[PDB]
Amino acid sequence: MHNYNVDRKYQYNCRIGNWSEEWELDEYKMKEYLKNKEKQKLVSTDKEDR
Amino acid sequence: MREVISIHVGQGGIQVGNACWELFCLEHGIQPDGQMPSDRTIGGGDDAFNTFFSETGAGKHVPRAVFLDLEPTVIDEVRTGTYRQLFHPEQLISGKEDAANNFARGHYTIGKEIVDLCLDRIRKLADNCTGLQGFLVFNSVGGGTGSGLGSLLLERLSVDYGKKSKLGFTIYPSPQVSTAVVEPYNSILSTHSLLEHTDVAVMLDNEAIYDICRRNLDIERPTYTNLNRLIAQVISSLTASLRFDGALNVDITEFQTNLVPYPRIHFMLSSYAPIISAEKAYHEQLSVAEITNSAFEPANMMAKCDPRHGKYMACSMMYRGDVVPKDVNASIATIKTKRTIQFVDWCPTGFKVGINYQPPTVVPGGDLAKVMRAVCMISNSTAIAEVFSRLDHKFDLMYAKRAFVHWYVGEGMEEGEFSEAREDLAALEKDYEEVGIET
Amino acid sequence: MREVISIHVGQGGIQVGNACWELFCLEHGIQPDGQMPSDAFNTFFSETGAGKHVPRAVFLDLEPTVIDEVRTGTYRQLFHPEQLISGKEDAANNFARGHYTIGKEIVDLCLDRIRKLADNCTGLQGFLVFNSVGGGTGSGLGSLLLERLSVDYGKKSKLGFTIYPSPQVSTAVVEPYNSILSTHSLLEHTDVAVMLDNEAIYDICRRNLDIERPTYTNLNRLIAQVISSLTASLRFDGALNVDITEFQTNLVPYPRIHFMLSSYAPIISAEKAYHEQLSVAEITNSAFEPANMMAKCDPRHGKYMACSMMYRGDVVPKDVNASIATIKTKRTIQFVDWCPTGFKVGINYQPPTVVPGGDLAKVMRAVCMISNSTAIAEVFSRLDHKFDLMYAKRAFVHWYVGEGMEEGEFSEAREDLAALEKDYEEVGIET
Amino acid sequence: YCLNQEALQDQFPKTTIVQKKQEDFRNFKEDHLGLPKNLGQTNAKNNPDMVFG
Amino acid sequence: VYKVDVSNAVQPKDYQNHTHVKKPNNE
Amino acid sequence: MREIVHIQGGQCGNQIGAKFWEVISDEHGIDPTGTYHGDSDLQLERINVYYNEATGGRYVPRAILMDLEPGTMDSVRAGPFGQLFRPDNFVFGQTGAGNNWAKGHYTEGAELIDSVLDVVRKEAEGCDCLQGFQITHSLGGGTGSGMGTLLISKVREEYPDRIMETFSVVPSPKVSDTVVEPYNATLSVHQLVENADECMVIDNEALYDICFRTLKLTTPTYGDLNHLVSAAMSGVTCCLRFPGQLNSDLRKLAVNLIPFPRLHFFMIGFAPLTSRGSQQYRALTVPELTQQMFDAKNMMCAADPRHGRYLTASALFRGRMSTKEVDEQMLNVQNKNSSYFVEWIPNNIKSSICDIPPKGLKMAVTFVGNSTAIQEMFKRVAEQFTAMFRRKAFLHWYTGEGMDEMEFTEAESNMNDLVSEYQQYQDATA
Amino acid sequence: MREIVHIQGGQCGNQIGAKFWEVISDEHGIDPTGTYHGDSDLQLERINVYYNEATGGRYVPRAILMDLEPGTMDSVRAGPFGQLFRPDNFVFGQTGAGNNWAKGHYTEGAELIDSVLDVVRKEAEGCDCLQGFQITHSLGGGTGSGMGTLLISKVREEYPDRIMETFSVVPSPKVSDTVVEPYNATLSVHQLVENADECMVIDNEALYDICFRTLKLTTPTYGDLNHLVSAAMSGVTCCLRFPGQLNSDLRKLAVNLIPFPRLHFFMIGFAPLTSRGSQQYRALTVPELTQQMFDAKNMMCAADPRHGRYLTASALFRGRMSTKEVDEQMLNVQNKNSSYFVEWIPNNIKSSICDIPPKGLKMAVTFVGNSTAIQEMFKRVAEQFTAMFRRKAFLHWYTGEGMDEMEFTEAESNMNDLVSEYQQYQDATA
Ligand SMILES: Nc1nc2c(ncn2[C@@H]2O[C@H](COP(=O)(O)OP(=O)(O)OP(=O)(O)O)[C@@H](O)[C@H]2O)c(=O)[nH]1
Ligand SMILES: Nc1nc2c(ncn2[C@@H]2O[C@H](COP(=O)(O)OP(=O)(O)OP(=O)(O)O)[C@@H](O)[C@H]2O)c(=O)[nH]1
Ligand SMILES: Nc1nc2c(ncn2[C@@H]2O[C@H](COP(=O)(O)OP(=O)(O)O)[C@@H](O)[C@H]2O)c(=O)[nH]1
Ligand SMILES: Nc1nc2c(ncn2[C@@H]2O[C@H](COP(=O)(O)OP(=O)(O)O)[C@@H](O)[C@H]2O)c(=O)[nH]1
Ligand SMILES: [Mg+2]
Ligand SMILES: [Mg+2]
Repeated sequence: MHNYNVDRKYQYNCRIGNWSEEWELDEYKMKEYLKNKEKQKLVSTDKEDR
Repeated sequence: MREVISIHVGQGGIQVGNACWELFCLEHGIQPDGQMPSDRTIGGGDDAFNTFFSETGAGKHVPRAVFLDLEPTVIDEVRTGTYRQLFHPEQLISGKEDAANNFARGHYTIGKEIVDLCLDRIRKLADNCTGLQGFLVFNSVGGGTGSGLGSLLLERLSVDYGKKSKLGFTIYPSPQVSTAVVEPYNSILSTHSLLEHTDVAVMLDNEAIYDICRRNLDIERPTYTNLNRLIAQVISSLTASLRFDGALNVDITEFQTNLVPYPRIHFMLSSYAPIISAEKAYHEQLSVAEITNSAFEPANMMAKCDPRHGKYMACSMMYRGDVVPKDVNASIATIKTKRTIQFVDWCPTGFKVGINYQPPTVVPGGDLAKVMRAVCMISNSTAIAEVFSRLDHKFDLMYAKRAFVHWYVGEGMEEGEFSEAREDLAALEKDYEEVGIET
Repeated sequence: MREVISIHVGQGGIQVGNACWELFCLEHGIQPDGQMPSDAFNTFFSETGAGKHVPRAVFLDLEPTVIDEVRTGTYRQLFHPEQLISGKEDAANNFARGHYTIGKEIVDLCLDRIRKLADNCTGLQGFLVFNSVGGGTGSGLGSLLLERLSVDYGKKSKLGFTIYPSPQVSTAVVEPYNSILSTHSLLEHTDVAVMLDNEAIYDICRRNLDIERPTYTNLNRLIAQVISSLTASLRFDGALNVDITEFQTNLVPYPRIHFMLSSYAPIISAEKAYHEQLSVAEITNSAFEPANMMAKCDPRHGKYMACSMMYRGDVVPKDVNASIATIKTKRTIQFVDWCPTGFKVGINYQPPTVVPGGDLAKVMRAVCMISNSTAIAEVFSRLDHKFDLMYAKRAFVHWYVGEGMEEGEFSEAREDLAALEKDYEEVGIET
Repeated sequence: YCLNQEALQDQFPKTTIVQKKQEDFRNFKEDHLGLPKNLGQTNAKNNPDMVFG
Repeated sequence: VYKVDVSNAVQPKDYQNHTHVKKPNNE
Repeated sequence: MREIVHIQGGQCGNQIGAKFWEVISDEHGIDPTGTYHGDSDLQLERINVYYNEATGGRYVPRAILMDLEPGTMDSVRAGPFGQLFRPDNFVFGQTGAGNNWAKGHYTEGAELIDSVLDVVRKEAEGCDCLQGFQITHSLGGGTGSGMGTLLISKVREEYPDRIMETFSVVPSPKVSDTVVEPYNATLSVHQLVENADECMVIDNEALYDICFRTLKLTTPTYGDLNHLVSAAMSGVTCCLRFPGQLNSDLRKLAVNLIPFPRLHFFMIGFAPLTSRGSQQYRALTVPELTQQMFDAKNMMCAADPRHGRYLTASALFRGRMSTKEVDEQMLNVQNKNSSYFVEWIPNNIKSSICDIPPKGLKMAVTFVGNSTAIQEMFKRVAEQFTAMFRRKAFLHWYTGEGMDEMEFTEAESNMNDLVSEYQQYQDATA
Repeated sequence: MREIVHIQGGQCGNQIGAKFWEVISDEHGIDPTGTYHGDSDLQLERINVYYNEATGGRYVPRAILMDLEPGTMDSVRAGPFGQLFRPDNFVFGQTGAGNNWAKGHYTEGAELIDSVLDVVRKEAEGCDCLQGFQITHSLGGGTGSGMGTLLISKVREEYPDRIMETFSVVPSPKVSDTVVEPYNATLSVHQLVENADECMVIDNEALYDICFRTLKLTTPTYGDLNHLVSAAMSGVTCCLRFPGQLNSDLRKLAVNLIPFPRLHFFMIGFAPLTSRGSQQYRALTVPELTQQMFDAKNMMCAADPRHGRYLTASALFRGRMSTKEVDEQMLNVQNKNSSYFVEWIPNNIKSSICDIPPKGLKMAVTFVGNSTAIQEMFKRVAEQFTAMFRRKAFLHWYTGEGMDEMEFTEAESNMNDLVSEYQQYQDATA
C-alpha cells in the first residue's frame, strides 16, 4: 500500500513516494531538449547568431 | 499459445527470481531495456519468447511476472538498477511495513490489504494470455511474508481459476544451518496451506546448495548470487520443452500426471548436472553415460535428504543439447541394474525422459562452464519423509513451553491453530509410511 | 579396448610414478601439457574428445608436499586436477595411523575416483599399484585399498610392485614392525607381487652404469623400464603376445606362492655399450646372472619354479630357443623336479625407448625377466629376525597401540609369515 | 583514529608497493569472494568459447 | 552486492548475434 | 516509510544524543549548515528515516530535547552540529530535578510534560508511517529517570502498536557518583518493564574497561565513552537505511529476541575495536570479528556472560561478505560452546548482513545478545536498595512530595519478582 | 599447513628467540619490517608455518613473549628485528620471580597464567591444522623453570594429541651463575618428564667449549651462543618447510627416536663448524660432515657420548646430494663404532634429506641423538640437590609459598627412578 501525495515531500532522489513518476518526467524534460538541439531550433543559438 | 505466469512473493522469491529473469533474457536474446537488438527483420521465430514475454505491439517485450512484497528495499533495488526499463511499473507491488518474520502479520493483519491489488493484476495478466499452462510461485517458507502472503495467494487462486496447475519452488530451512530463530513455527503453518493447494512442490533448501558449490564448482565463499544462478538453470531446463523443439517434448500438464501417484504426495526434490567450473570442466568429454550417473549421486541432490534411506517412486529426466535417444536408453538400463538404487514394489517402470535440442546458456560473469549436454532431475521418493520429521521435532521443543507464542496470538491468530497444523504434518508422515511398505 | 589402472600411494609410489609417466608420455609422443603434436595409447591414456589425453592414474598421499610438487611442476596440466588426492597430517612411519585413524577419512575419495575411472573403461585387464612398504601410509593405505578393492571388484587381477627394505641399508628404525604387518594383508589380496629392494639397484647402478653417486631418480628410471617392457605386449605389435591374465597362469604354482622378483638386461652406459655387439645369446645369459638381480637375494640358494622372459626389439624366435637350451643345460641353474618346462616367452617388435637426460644406453634388444624361485624365502627369514629381536623387549609398541591397534594383531602377523616360510620349505623339496 | 582507519577527513590511507612474486603467490593461494579460485592451468593458448564435449 | 553482481554484469554485447535452434556407370 | 523519532532526556542522555547525531550526519554526509554533501546516491535514499525536509532543501533531525535545566541545553546547542536541531524543539524547565525521582515524576515533571507532549505529537503525525520511538537516558539522575520514564507511559498509552526502544545507562557499584542512585534506579525499572518494548543496558564501568584495556588509550573522557555508545546505536538501525543481503528492521529484532513478554533487557557490544598502534597487525576477516564479538571483555555491560546461559543472540554484519562463511561461523561457536547456550531452543543465534559498512571501516559488527547473566545487576542494585531502605535513609525527600512508602515496597517486590522468573529459565530443562 | 606456534619465556628464552626469529626471517627473505624482499619462489610456499598474514602484505610471527620482569622485553622491542612481534602478544607482570620456582609456579605464575593461556588459545585456534608447540626456556631460573612448566602442563591438558618441543638450557656446575640451581632444576625436570614430548638439553659450558676450541674465536658471547642454538633449531625443522628426497616432521622424528615413553631427553649438534682462518682450506663432503657429526667435542651437551651407548640417532642433511652416499656413510659409521651402539635394536640411525641448504653454505647437518650418556647430568644435579637438601639450606624460602618437603622428596625420587631405568638399558643385553 505505497500511498502517494503524502503531505510534505522530499526531492525525487529520496524514495518516500511517487518518486519514480517525477523522475521520469524530469528525464523527459531533458528528453525534449536533446531533440530541440538535434534540430537547430534552440533559442540560445539564435541569440548568439544575431 | 503456451504461457506461464510467475509470481514472486517475499525476499527469497524476488532474489531467486531476479537471477531467473536475467537468464531468460539471455536465452532468448532480449536486451535488459526490452527491445530486440535487431529491429523487426525476418529472422525471428515467433512463439519462442511468448512463453515468458508478451509483445507490446511495436518493439519491446514485457515479461509475464509480478513482484509482490511488503517491504520496499528489495523492490527499489530493481527499480533503480539497469532492469528498470524491463518490468511494468504497476506490476511491482510494494508495501510500507514488513511482516518481520511473523506469520500472523502477513496472513491476518497486512496480507488482507495487499491481496486485492495482486489478484487484480493477475486477472489482467491472464486476460492477455490465451493458452495459459499454469502458474509458478517462488517463496521461502521460513519467513513472515513469504509464508503469510504465499499461503493467501494460493487460497485465492485455487478458487478464482480452479483447475490450472500450480508449481511451488519453495525453500525450506536447512537441518542445522539456519538464519532465523522462530522459522520452525511459521514453516509448519505454511506447510498446511500448500499441502492442499499446490500440485507440485520442489525442495530447495540452502545447505545442499552450499555443498555443491564447495565440492563441484570449488567455491569456498559463495554469496546468495551464486546460489540463485543454480536454481535459475533448473527452471530453464524444466521449461525448455515449451519453447524449443525436441525428440520427446513434454509439457507442464504431463509432469504432475506422471510424478503424482496420490493427490497428497506431491513433494519431490530436484537435481542438476553437470555443475562444474571452467578450470576443470575442460579435461572431460562429459559423456551422457557419466552425467546421468552424477545425477543420482546422493551428494548432488539439492535437498538435504539421503535418498538411500527410502524407495524411489518415480523419476523424471530432461536432457538438453545433442544427446542421442539410444545413449539415454543404455544408461537407464545400467541404473536399474545397480543395487544401491531401489524402487518401490508397485512401480515397475518409473522413468519419464525428455530430450531437447537447445543446449544450456551461460551467463557472462558467472561461474558455470557452458557445455553440450545437461540433465535435470525431478524425483519423487519416500526418503523425503525425514525432512518433515526433523522439522516436527524442532517445533515440539519450543511449543512445549509456549515460546514466542504471544507474538502470534496478539495479531489475531487463535491459540489452537498451532495444534491443527501438527496433525496435518503427523498425518502426512503416516501417508508416506503407508505408501512405502510393499504389498 | 584393453585398459589398465595404476594406483600410486605413498612418497615412493608417487616418485616412481613421476618417472614412469614421463617415460610413457615420451614413448607415446604425448607432450607434457597433454596435447599430441601433428590408437595404441588407449591402454594407458584416454581421449578428451578433441586434443589432450588424461592418464588413467590416481595419486594418493597424506603429506601435501610431493603432491604440491606435481601440481606446480611441468606436468601440472597433464593429470586430472581432482584425482591428485592429498591429506593434512602425515602417517609418520606409523602403520596404525594409515590403517585405523586417518586413512578412513580419505579412503572414501580414492574408492569413488577408482569407480569413476573403471566405469569409463570397457576392457579393464587389471590394476597396478606401487607403494613403499617400510612406511606408514604406504603400508597402511596400501592394505586398506587392496582390502576394499577385493570385495568391490572380485576377479580383476591386481599387480603390486612393492619396495621391501634392504638387508642392512635402510632409513627408518621401526620399519621391521610395519613391513611384516602389510605383508599379511597383501598376501591374501594381491595376485602378483614384485620385490624391489633398494640396495640391489644401487649396485646395478654402480657396476653397469659407471655411476659413483646414485640417487633415487636413477633407481626410479630403472623401474619404469621394467614396467614398460612388461606392458608393451598390450600396446605394441609382436610375434608372440602375452596379456596380464597370461601372467598369473604361468608363474603361480599355488595361490599362496606369488611373491616373485625381477631382472633386466642389458643395463649399460653408452660410453662402453658400443664396443660390443649385445647379441641375444649373451643378454639372455646376463639376465640370469645373480649379480644383476633387482632384489638383494641369491638365486643359487634355491630352485626355480617358473621363469618368464619378455623380449623386445628385433629378436628371432629361433635364436631365443637356441639360448634357452643353453640355460637348461647349464649346471649352476637348477629347476624343481615337478616343473619340466619352466619358460613362457613373449616377443615384441618395439625397441626400447630412451629418455633424454638419462644415463642408460639404447640397444637393439632388451629382455625383462620375472622369476618365481624358492630363494625368496631368505628375505622373509632375515626380516623375521629383526622383528623378533625388537619384539622381545617390546620397543616402539606403545606408539602403535595408542592409535587404535590391538596388542594381539602383532602376534597374528608374525605367525602367518612362519606359515609362509614353512610352505616354501615344504614345497621346495623333491617327491 | 581507533574507529577510523580510512576517511581521516583529508588523509586516505596509502597505496603500498611490494614485490610482484608475492602478489602472484597470493592470487594463486587467495580464496576470493565469488569466483571459485585459480587452479593453475591458465595456458592462455586455449581458445575462449570452444566448449569441450 | 546486487549492483556489483547483477546490475552491471551484462553489456551491450552477448545480445548481438543470438541464434537458437529453428523448427554406377560401369558398362 | 518506517521512520523513527528520537527523544533524549537528562544530562547523560543529552550528551549521548549530541554525539549520536554527529555520527549519523557524517555517515550521511550532512554538513553542520544542514546541507547535503555526500558522495554516493545510497547516502540519500533513506534520509527520511531520521531527517525532515524544510524550505531551502536543508535537513533537520526529528529529535526532541527535553529536560528541567537550561544549563545543559546551552552547551549542546553551542557544540558542533548543534545548529541542525530545530530551535522550537528545545523544551526545558526552570527549577531542576535535584536527583529526586519524586520531583521529576510528580511535581515538576508532570506540569511540564504537557508542552513536550504537543511537539512529540506534532512530529509523530507528520511522518508518513511511524516505526517507533527511541529514548536515551540514565537511571541514576532525577530528570533522566523520573521524567524520562513518565514520557514513555504517556506515549505508549497513545501509540500502543509501535516499538519503544531505550538506551539506558544503569549505575554500577564501582564507579558510583550519586548516593541516592539505588533509590531512583529501582523505581525506574518497575516502570520500564511494563511499557518498554526493548531496553539496552550500558555500564560506565564496562566502557572504562574497554578504553583502558582494548583501545589502550591513556586518558578516556566522557566524549570517548559517548563515542562508543553512538557507534553501537547506529548499528541497530544500520540495515534500516541501506540495502543488504538480509534486511531486518526493528520489529524483526523484537520478534527474534524476546521469548516471553517480561524479558526484554539486552546487552550490546561493538566490533572491531583495535588500538592505534596495533591496527596494522590485525587482519579483518569474519573469523576474526566473531572471536572479538563473543569476548566477555568486549561487552558494554558489567555482567559476565559466562555466569549464565544465552537465551537468544543476534549479530548484525556490515560490509560485503559471503553468506556461507557467516552461517558456518555462527554454527561453530554454538557447537563448540554448547554449555553456555540454552538447550530447549535450536539455533538461537540470528544473522543479518548489510552491504554498507561504517565510514572508514571495511567491516563492522553489532552484537545484541539476550543472556541470563543480566540478573547480577538487578541483584546488586537490590542489595544496595534494601540496606538503605531498611533504615529509611534519604526517604523524607521522596515522602515529602505525596509519594508514600507503599510504592517503594511495590517496586522492590517487582524487581525481585523479575529476577526470580528471570533466573528460573537458567535452571529450566527440557 | 601443519604449522607450529612458538612460545619463549624468561630471559634465556627471550634471548634465544630474539636470534631464532632473526635467523628464520633471514632464511625466508623477510626484512625487519615484515616485508618480503626475496628472490626465490620456494621461499613463499611454506612460509605460513611460522608467520601470519596481515593487511598490507606484511608477515608477523606467531610468537608469545612472557616474563615477570619487563626489562628483557623492553630491551628486545628496541633491538633489531624487534618490530616484527605483535604488541598484543607481549605479556608481563610487575614483581618478578626472583629466581624462586615456588614464586614463579604457585603465587605469581598462577595469577598471570590466564592471559598467556588466552593468547595461546587464540593463536592455536587461528591456525588451520596444528602440528605442535615449541618452547625455549631455562631450568636454572625462577620464572622460566616455573611458568614454562606450568604452561606446558596446561597445554598438554588442553591439547593432548599435538606434539610439543622444548629446548632446555640446564645448569652445569663447572660454570654456575646461581646458588639455588639444583632445587628448581630438579623441580622443573620432575614436571617436564611427565609432559614434554621432545626435550633437547643445552649446556653453557658445552657452548663455551665449542666456541673456544672448534671456532677458535677470541671473545665469544651470548650472541654467538644464541646463534649456534638458533642454527640448530632451524636445522631441526628445515624439512618441514622445504622439499626434499625424504620428508620427515616432528612426529616422525619422535616415532623414530623414542623407544619407551619416559626416554625423550636428547642431545643435539651442528656441522660443519670450523675456524675462520681455515675456511678456505677445508673440504666439505659427506664423510667429513659425518666425522664432525659424530665427533664427541661437537655435542651441544656436557655429557660424553663415548661414556654410554647410543639408543637411536637421527641426521637431517641439507643441500643437493646423493642418498646412497648418505646411506653408506651411516652404515660405515655404525659398523666401525659397533661398540658404542646398543645391540638389541638393528639399524638405529635415521636419515632425512632436504635440498635447500643454509645461505652461504653448500652442505649442512643437524644431529639429534638419544644417548644413554645423558645420565651424568642428572646424577650430578641430584648429588648437588641432595647435598643442599640434607641440611635444609634455603628451604624455608621455598616452603613459605605453599610447598612442602614432600614435593622435594617426590621430585628427587622421580629423578633417581629416571636415572636407574635409563641406565638399565645400557646393561640390558639380548
Ligand atoms: N536461497 C536463498 N534463500 C534466501 C535468500 N534470501 C533469503 N532466503 C531465505 O529466506 C529465509 C528468511 O526469509 P527472508 O527471505 O529473509 O524474508 P521473507 O521471506 O521475505 O520474510 P520477511 O522477513 O518477513 O520479509 C532465510 O532463512 C533464508 O534461508 C536468497 O537470496 N537465496
Ligand atoms: N625406489 C625408491 N624408494 C623410495 C624413494 N623414496 C622413498 N623410498 C622408500 O620409501 C621408504 C619409506 O617410505 P617414505 O618415503 O617415507 O614414504 P611412505 O612409505 O609413504 O611413508 P610416509 O613417510 O609416512 O609418507 C624408504 O625405506 C625408501 O626405501 C624413491 O624415490 N625411490
Ligand atoms: N556515558 C556517559 N555517562 C554519563 C555522562 N554524563 C553523566 N553520566 C552518568 O550519569 C550519571 C549521573 O546522571 P545525571 O546527570 O544525574 O542524570 P540527570 O539527572 O538526568 O541529568 C553518572 O553516574 C554518570 O556516570 C556522559 O557524558 N556519558
Ligand atoms: N645461551 C644463553 N644463555 C643465557 C642467556 N642469558 C642468560 N643465560 C643463562 O641463563 C641462566 C640464568 O637464567 P635466569 O635469568 O635466572 O632465567 P629466568 O629466571 O627464567 O629469567 C644463566 O646461567 C645463563 O647462563 C643468553 O642470551 N643465551
Ligand atoms: Mg523481507
Ligand atoms: Mg611421508
